[PDB]
Amino acid sequence: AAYKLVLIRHGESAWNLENRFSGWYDADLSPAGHEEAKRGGQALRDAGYEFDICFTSVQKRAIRTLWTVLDAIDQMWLPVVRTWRLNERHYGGLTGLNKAETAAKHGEAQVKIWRRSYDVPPPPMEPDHPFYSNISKDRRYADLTEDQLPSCESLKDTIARALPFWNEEIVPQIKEGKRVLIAAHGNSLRGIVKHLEGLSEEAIMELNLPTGIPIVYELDKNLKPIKPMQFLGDEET
Amino acid sequence: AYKLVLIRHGESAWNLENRFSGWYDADLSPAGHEEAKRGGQALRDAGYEFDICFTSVQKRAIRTLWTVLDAIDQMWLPVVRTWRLNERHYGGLTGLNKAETAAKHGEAQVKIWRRSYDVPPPPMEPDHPFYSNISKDRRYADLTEDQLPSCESLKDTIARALPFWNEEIVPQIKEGKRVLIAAHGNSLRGIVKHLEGLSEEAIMELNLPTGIPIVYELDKNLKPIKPMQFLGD
Ligand SMILES: O=C(O)c1cc(-c2ccc(Cl)cc2)cc(NS(=O)(=O)c2ccc(-c3ccccc3)cc2)c1C(=O)O
Ligand SMILES: O=C(O)c1cc(-c2ccc(Cl)cc2)cc(NS(=O)(=O)c2ccc(-c3ccccc3)cc2)c1C(=O)O
Ligand SMILES: [Cl-]
Repeated sequence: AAYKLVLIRHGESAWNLENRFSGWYDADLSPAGHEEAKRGGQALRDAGYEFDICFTSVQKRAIRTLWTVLDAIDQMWLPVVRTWRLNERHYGGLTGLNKAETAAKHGEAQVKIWRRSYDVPPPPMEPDHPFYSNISKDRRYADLTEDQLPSCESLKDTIARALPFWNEEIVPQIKEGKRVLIAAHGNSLRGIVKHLEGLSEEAIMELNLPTGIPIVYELDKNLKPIKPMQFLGDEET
Repeated sequence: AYKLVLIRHGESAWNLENRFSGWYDADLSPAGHEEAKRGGQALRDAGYEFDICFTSVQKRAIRTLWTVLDAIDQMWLPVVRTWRLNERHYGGLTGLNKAETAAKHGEAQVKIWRRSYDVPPPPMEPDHPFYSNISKDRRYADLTEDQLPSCESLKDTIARALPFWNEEIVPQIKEGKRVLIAAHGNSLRGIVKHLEGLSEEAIMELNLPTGIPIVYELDKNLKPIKPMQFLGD
């Protein structure tokens, strides 16, 4: 096909091990998540993949995944572009809570609604939230407008602020012939995949992208996939 | 009072820093990596914050930057890579140790190259083991036939570093952006020479330390207001 696009979802983070909602909280990779990134990079290296430009979020679990991949494929020299628009979904007031704390505070019914809903956000992260200054006052978001800095996000909100970056910054690079690598997060990558495949809300909500595994798209000149997404890695994985 | 920080990478693999590593893309040794860790160490102890980072396209400088960004929890900063901050290109000498260099070219000529601002070493030719490795490397494929060196005098190195400083770095400093530069001995020499208005003799005697943050305080004209300071103990 005319173009080739590679996606990679970061692996396990330190807060995944505590089953805590991270969202915009800047949790690092766990040792196992770092090893996942190494295996994905090895897979790209074995398959001879070459890139011209890389995009990632401003969160270290995705950035470190990208670094590890670039090291594995000996392409540390590539230009890298970081954007808040590829950040993980913002989980609002759930940020920092674990599974038990979330169920205890909100109840089965409410949490079920948040799980399955496309456009119902979780509660807002208010100024007295333990992570409010950690996230909302981080200087990396200093340049965001008031309406851009979320206090919480539904999946629809996340996709809505990721796709502008796709359309305005990534698509031109692809049509320029650049081989793009995107290292990001489950829900921002969901945004890109929904756009690429024209998926419904129900379908995207059921899509669970594997972690640490290069996801390969073969795209025609209008960026329409010519075949299903392919996963890279030894036969078992 | 603008604040500018430079860091020179440390030791590279296989003793290549004592072997004219030049444009060969040598990685850091474990010890050079530890040096970068100590430098980032010191920058975080001092509470330094940056807004934009510049580095070469050589992995020993890039990995030094990565290690620093990791130590100071600023992995999210924008990073700009450019061949114009690469190490001096040592031409045919690249990869030779001092004894092999003297054996092949003679003590007299080597002393001349050592001392001269504007005399390059011999070019890297196809029989050199790094020739295709460097000159056909994809990362330089957009360079024009005049931009891609086969060899460089120190004059050449500084001449192709300063256009990047002037066109890309200076505007950032003038907007108040706090700049970090992770690069190499001779490309950093170019910057230090332009900053301090040093002579050719003086710049050839300047040996910047490795792995140690180098702090400049600049006025509204980007002239230093005091000598460079090192960060640590
Ligand atoms: O022992 C049972 O009777 C039982 C109980 C529950 C249950 C009990 C109390 C609460 Cl507060 C929430 C759920 C869940 C069960 N399994 S579940 O339906 O698939 C299911 C699993 C998980 C969640 C959930 C909700 C919010 C945060 C995280 C997880 C929701 C539903 C079973 C069961 O049948 O084993
Ligand atoms: O992987 C996932 O898709 C997942 C997502 C969420 C989540 C996501 C976003 C928000 Cl805003 C809030 C929550 C939470 C999760 N764990 S759970 O809270 O305990 C939990 C367990 C079971 C149910 C449920 C619902 C309806 C019918 C039967 C069972 C609901 C919740 C999980 C998960 O891993 O199962
Ligand atoms: Cl980077």
